[PDB]
Amino acid sequence: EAWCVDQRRTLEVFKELSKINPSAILSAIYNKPIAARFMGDVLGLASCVTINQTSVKVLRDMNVKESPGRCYSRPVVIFNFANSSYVQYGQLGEDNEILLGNHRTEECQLPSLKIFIAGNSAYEYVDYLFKRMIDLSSISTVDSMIA
Amino acid sequence: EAWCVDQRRTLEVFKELSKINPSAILSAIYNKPIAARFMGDVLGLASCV
Amino acid sequence: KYPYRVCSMAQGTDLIRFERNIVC
Ligand SMILES: *[C@@H]1O[C@H](CO)[C@@H](O)[C@H](O)[C@H]1NC(C)=O
Ligand SMILES: [Mg+2]
Repeated sequence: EAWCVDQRRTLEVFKELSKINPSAILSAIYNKPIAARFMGDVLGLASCVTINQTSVKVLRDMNVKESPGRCYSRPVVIFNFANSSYVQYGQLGEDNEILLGNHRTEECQLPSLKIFIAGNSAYEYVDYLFKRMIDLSSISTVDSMIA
Repeated sequence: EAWCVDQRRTLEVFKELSKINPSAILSAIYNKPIAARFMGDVLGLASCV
Repeated sequence: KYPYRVCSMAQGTDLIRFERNIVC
């Protein structure tokens, strides 16, 4: 009895964060990885295309030209579909999604320090400029399981 | 069985609100009061005075 | 308890990340 109540209200947290990042909450429910886009009261589905993999390249400046103070919230990227060789400009979404035209930018606050994981390497950006590769295994990971 | 599933998806709500106010979600998990700052995909720790 | 604090990141380390680490 008490169970379906944890269940019933924690539905309403799902509906809530769906309004923010529907990809995540939907995937969490149905377990599939599933991309999804927010639209109003009604959240549509959207399907993916896997690109060249190698190569994808991470550009070292996260400032936009022009101008300051307009800065990308995520590192910008150049990738290829394949078979093909048209060089495109995505923007490193999380969990290896490359972002078409919705460029998360986000206006220049100093001083920053964010680090972004793409594939299996972490890229530390100190002041919207790149600084160093970061050891992905150095970063301890929150285990949370109430067992 | 059904338990670890409330557990598994409500991990993904934690990861989500960590992106907003990591201090809170982290403290909620580990029970300590713990300050923390958002940085990218990777959320650093920070200590108080 | 919850004193009047000011919190910052001292050294470079240390950082925690999330990942999908529980599997049913
Ligand atoms: C795309 O991937 C193919 C497969 O390995 C590779 O031969 C090609 O050079 C890649 N293109 C670029 C621009 O890296
Ligand atoms: Mg629950």
